[PDB]
Amino acid sequence: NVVYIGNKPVMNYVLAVVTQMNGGTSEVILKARGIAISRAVDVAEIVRNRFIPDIQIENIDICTEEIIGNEGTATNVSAIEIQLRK
Amino acid sequence: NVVYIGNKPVMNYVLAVVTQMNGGTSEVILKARGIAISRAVDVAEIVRNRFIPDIQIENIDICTEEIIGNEGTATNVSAIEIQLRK
Repeated sequence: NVVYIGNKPVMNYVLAVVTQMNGGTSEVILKARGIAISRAVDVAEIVRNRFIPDIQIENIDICTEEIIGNEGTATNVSAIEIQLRK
Repeated sequence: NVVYIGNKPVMNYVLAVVTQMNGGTSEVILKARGIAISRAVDVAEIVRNRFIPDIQIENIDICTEEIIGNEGTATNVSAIEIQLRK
């Protein structure tokens, strides 16, 4: 389950998800922070639109998390969680 | 009561939202496509965390919109919808 979207190409994450669900896994949750947020929405839509029609988007949550940014100091980021179920 | 979120500074949008919701309008829909998706979630979080603690996130939808270029070029863009309510 749980697939963290980062700075790798969207397709890499799309392939991760798909492999997992073709392999039998029923649920994956996409997690992303900040700028990767739009890329997580991208992974969800591509997987549904091109690979696993059937896939249900169960529940989407957003929150705020705290991380230490590139400058060395604490900072708050938006985050998203997308529950995929086949 | 629908706000389109693009590439303007985040606070521009936050302003528009808060003003509206404090001055009556009890429901508002955030909408964005592509990378603005990130800005859109930020706006929501900044509102719910900094300005109107009470606010409720009614519903988040995602989908793919298709747009046509001047020349005929069809593009699939990811898109999001965030319903807020006080």
